[PDB]
Amino acid sequence: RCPDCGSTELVEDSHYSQSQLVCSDCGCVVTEGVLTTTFSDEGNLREVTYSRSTGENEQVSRSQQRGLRRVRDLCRVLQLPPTFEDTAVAYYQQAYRHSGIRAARLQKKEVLVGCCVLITCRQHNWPLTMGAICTLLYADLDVFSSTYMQIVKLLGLDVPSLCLAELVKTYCSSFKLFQASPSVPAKYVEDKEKMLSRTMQLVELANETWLVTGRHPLPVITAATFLAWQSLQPADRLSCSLARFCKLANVDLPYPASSRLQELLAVLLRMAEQLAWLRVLRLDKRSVVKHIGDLLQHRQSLVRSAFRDLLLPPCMLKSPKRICPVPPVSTVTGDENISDSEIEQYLRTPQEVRDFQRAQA
Amino acid sequence: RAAQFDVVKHMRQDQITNGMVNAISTGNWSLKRFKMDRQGVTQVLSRLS
Amino acid sequence: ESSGIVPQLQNIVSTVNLGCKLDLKTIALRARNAEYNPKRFAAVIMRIREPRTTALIFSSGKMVCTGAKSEEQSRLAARKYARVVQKLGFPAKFLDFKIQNMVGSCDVKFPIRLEGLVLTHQQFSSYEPELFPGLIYRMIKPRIVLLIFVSGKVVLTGAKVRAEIYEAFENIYPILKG
Amino acid sequence: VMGPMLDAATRKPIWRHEILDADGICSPGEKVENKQVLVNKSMPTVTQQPQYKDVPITYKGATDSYIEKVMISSNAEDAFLIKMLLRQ
Amino acid sequence: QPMIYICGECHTENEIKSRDPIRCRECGYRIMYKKRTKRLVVFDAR
Amino acid sequence: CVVEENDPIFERGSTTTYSSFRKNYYSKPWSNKETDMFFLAISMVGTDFSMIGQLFPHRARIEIKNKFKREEKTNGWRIDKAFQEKRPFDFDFFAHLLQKVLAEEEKRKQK
Amino acid sequence: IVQDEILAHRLGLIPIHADPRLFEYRNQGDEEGTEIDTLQFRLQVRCTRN
Amino acid sequence: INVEIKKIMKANEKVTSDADPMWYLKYLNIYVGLPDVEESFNVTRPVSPHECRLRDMTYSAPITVDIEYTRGSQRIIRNALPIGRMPIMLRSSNCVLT
Ligand SMILES: Nc1nc2c(ncn2[C@@H]2O[C@H](COP(=O)(O)OP(=O)(O)OP(=O)(O)O)[C@@H](O)[C@H]2O)c(=O)[nH]1
Ligand SMILES: [Zn+2]
Ligand SMILES: [Zn+2]
Repeated sequence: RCPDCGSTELVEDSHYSQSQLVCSDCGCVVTEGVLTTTFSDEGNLREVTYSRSTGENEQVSRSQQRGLRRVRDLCRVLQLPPTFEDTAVAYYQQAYRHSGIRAARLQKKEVLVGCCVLITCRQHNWPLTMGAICTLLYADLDVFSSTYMQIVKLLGLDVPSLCLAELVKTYCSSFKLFQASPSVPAKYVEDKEKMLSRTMQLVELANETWLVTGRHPLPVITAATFLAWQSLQPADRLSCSLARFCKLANVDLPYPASSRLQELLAVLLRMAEQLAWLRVLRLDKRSVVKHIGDLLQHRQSLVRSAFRDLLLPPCMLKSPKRICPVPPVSTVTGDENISDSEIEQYLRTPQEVRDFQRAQA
Repeated sequence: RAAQFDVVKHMRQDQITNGMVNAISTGNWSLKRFKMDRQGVTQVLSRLS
Repeated sequence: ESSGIVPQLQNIVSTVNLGCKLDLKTIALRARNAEYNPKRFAAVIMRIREPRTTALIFSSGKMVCTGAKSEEQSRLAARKYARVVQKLGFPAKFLDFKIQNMVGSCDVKFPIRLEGLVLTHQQFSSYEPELFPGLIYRMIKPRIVLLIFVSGKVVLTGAKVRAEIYEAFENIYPILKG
Repeated sequence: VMGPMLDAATRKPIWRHEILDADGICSPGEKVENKQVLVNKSMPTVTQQPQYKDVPITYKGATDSYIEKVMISSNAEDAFLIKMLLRQ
Repeated sequence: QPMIYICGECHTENEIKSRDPIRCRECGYRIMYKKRTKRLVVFDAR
Repeated sequence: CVVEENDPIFERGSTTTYSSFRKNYYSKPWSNKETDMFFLAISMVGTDFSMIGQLFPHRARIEIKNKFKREEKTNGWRIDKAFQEKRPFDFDFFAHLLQKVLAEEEKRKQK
Repeated sequence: IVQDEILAHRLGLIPIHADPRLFEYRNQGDEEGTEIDTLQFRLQVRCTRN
Repeated sequence: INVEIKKIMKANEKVTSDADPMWYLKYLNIYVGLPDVEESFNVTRPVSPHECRLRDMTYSAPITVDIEYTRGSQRIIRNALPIGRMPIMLRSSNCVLT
């Protein structure tokens, strides 16, 4: 309030390079002048961080220090920004706060570093498959997933879902069919932008047709990019196989990639049957690759009609007449027991006892 | 551990990048292997004309 | 407006103390269906015709009976195991019996968008298709953990009485339907 | 970036936030006077509800300047870089 | 409120909300300019 | 020094790698006569897997446990009949049957 | 691409064939202008491909 | 970037540790590649000097090298591994302006 009139209309108005909080009613100067360091003071002062001024970094054990150093080393090997590095170290410290993770195994803390890196990567909508992390972390997928579930259940942090398009782009950037290298001839080289757009459309179709839900996404991405590479030039790529494409691209062939490719080809054949000219052509899983483009051109109405006339595993679509048969309720309990004949037939005889002893002698 | 160790897991790719960026931005070059401490090597290109 | 579907309990796990020490060596020696290996595990595995029942008897008198389909069947199996232990020559008793957990299964007969479910109930759900195809939902109502599959089949666990599983299913049905 | 603080008395932005657009960023084509904000930036103070404090980029100049272009880019750190080109 | 921007190479009017990845369709350029205001501005011929 | 003892491998593409989750288990299926003699061994011993694995040298105890669990989950009447019936433990005849099974699998491999 | 101020200066440098004897000087201020002492020239040009 | 870098790589081609003999890391050939930007998600994309000036980033190219080491006495080779980023000079041999 103003000391003269008591008004609360105090505005900060700088009058010719002079900061001043003055009232807007009577113009009474409440406060004037501010003290700010100059260039000489700024250059003479040294920067000290809270990690040292507050007092931390001293009550830390060598194990936690090694964990933090490994987190930083992996974050730098992955060429992730310092913001990602900071978020990763922060999440690692937050997880270490707990005792169950504090006093855990060496592999446990390694997988903890891995999962903290993965959570930091997911929080920024960044694509990063867990396979590369498991490979660069010296761990197995089983224990990795077990410790990941344990730590997420213990913490409860937000786990954003892995976007499909980001992973699609990340995996398409890996293939070397963009620049003509000595090994790969020019016929296999295709257009990066067009192939990526085709793969994106294919994986969106797969996500909308219930193909990626419940199954690994990377095999579907591989099948989609393979179908796009074949459709961009079906003539010279009619004989090429999935294993041949993997060998040419220097990529580890996923196992269910074949099943995902077969399912996607079946969906494309259904879309062809929906279309008029294609259903008259009577194409197949080998001649639909040249018309995949026409399918994706208007896949909306095609998928709509296909759903009008759900996608489940093959083991369930085998005419499930008796779904979850009702078992016969048997609550017969008697009074308290049945008899002692069962106890007698359960008890081991002396002959069998001696036989077991002789066998295990 | 019995798990065989390899360099690819510690091949820090940001070391050289940060070193070059700093040497070109700050302009101060401190080579300890040669005991060379130079300053003012890099200067802002004057775009006055 | 009920859901119209009733789950089916496939496992009932309950602990029960006998109140006396036991000699696992003699228990396994004087029995035909006895499975015990002290260097591997310190529990004797007993089996009876209550559906799929397996008792994990210990030396301290504590035994966990699992595989039953109902609380009454689990109690009957526990009492039969206690009677077998008594006939084996030990002063075993049937005290401190209480249902510890019950795992059941159910089906909704229509697909479910796991991505949409997790985007809608993230704070109560977790979806990691790269590890387990089933989305893991954790409801606080009866403290229940549910595995939801794309096919619609849902497996519930972490309850104490059949009513808890029933009301949890009745509450989660409209969320999955919507 | 917060929107222009409209004055309830006149239902128009105040003299300080007059040059700001609907998104709080000054639009090209207008003139900038002394002690006028260009980006109504607000940053959190925690680093339970976040508490944002305003730190707008005020224009220090004796004469007026005209905004020619306002470029907006996004870096790999999800950081938004906004560059305004003032002309005199 | 629909906020419109222009691309650096495509020069197409793109509508995006707040807190979105700065990108332009049918390309991958990450330079987005703001269109000129519609308000009346007075200039002096001196 | 390594005098051309190993060969370089063109693996581990620097781009990225995926997971497997299935490494070593890779069990081997059973047969009709093998299931019959397995039910016989069950009726003869019980449920103690240690002795069953000791008497089955060519099949793992983990595989035996998996088979027993599968039988308990699918065919309960067969396990009930096996527990109803009993046979005194035989060693020489059991070794003879083991040799017969070895000869049978050898003939199968020949086929 | 031409700056607004440069364009305004170039336009101000353009002469007008109007007879000045028929007009008068604008008073102090009055930016709206009056019909007696103001002339309005519109310029609207939209370039497009042929 | 064409001869001196290769000479330095040849001078420092082999590096090994005293402990655990028979272990080494041999570089075969180092490459500089074309100027790229690490903006995209693990994807490279050509970037222009003007775009770099606008976005306040560095105009460098990813330094890649091929190497061979011994993990468990089994020689494992890598044909392309990034190790750094060398700021590319404008109007150079590998620059986009030339
Ligand atoms: N107008 C002006 N020009 C300067 C100034 N300082 C340096 N220059 C110009 O650029 C040069 C030297 O800049 P430096 O003194 O090397 O900058 P610096 O001192 O290295 O910065 P520090 O490393 O912190 O000391 C001279 O050749 C000058 O032509 C300055 O303060 N004003
Ligand atoms: Zn006042
Ligand atoms: Zn564009």
